[PDB]
Amino acid sequence: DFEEIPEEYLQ
Amino acid sequence: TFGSGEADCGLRPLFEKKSLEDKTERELLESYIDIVEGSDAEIGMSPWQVMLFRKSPQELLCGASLISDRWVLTAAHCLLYPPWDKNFTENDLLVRIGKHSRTRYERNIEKISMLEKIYIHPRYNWRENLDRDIALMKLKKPVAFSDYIHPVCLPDRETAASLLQAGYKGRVTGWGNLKETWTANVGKGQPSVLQVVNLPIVERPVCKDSTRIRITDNMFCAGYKPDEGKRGDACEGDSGGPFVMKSPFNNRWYQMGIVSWGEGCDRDGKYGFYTHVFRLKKWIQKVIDQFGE
Ligand SMILES: *[C@](=O)([C]([C][C][C][N]C([N])=[N])[N]C(=O)[C]1[C][C][C]N1C(=O)[C]([C]C1=[C][C]=[C][C]=[C]1)[N][C])C1=NC2=C([C]=C(C([O])=O)[C]=[C]2)S1
Ligand SMILES: *[C@@H]1O[C@H](CO)[C@@H](O)[C@H](O)[C@H]1NC(C)=O
Ligand code: NA
Ligand code: NA
Repeated sequence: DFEEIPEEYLQ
Repeated sequence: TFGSGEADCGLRPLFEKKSLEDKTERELLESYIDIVEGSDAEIGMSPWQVMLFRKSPQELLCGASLISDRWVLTAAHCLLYPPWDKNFTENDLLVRIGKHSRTRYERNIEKISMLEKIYIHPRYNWRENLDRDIALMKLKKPVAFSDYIHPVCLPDRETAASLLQAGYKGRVTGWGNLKETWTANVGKGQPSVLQVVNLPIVERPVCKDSTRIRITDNMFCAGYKPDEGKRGDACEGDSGGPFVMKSPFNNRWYQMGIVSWGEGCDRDGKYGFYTHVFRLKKWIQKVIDQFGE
């Protein structure tokens, strides 16, 4: 239910 | 003493800085001189509000607060709680600042920061009653402040002495459950946007009286008594979030508590328990003074 956040924050 | 942004702490760009009063702050100040059942937060109402976010899987972990451009305060149990096999490392989390919507990625509004290091009070008691439920998270790099991002002040002795009184109201904010949730239901679960609720501090004797759990001076409870009619309480998901009070002395917002624990949510006779920030402030000072502001 959470909009995915930019992948740059997951790296 | 807490990091860059302390001097201008507790003053909101969208409110104090514009001489604008939010919708319910007078209720707090009135109590000094005189989230379940809460409401949607106003934009920029709690610019220090921080959402602890799990990197993978992507999920809301807890609430938190910004105390400087590089330091975030939260509950120790939000990062470390062995009973539920919880023990995060700075690498598993992210902090989302300047958020209003719970689920939306608010581009150009929110700021997602990575953690450099997390610190949990060395004497935090997760075994019994979450005593000393306080933790700090230093961001990898300072965040720029904005209308939606601004640090809250940490209480000094005088402010704490003056405001930490039975009946004096504080404000709790979070994206936690809108009500006690135990099973699948089509009712209200989590909010669409940040929720806010103002609650009165309760006399220590009543707090201890309301629970079988051992209460310590490192915590205080807040909420309305059954005979007071009004309702409201923090709930699962609000943990780590701030319990703030607006100072009548300098009109700055001070964080006196951190959403810690409770039994159920908004139950008559029960009260939400919060970490006593002032009493544990010296730990914050020691940590920040040691690991740079
Ligand atoms: C927090 O959101 C909640 C906040 C609840 C506040 N409630 C009210 N009425 N104001 N905190 C908790 O759920 C804490 C964490 C440990 C257990 N707990 C409780 O409140 C217990 C009571 C208690 C107190 C002290 C010691 C043991 C038990 N309720 C019966 C949250 N923090 C976490 C949540 C979930 C998870 C997880 O991983 O699922 C971890 C932390 S919700
Ligand atoms: C959490 O796990 C880390 C390993 O990265 C560790 O060294 C530690 O002692 C932890 N906290 C607990 C479960 O007491
Ligand atoms: Na007790
Ligand atoms: Na109650």
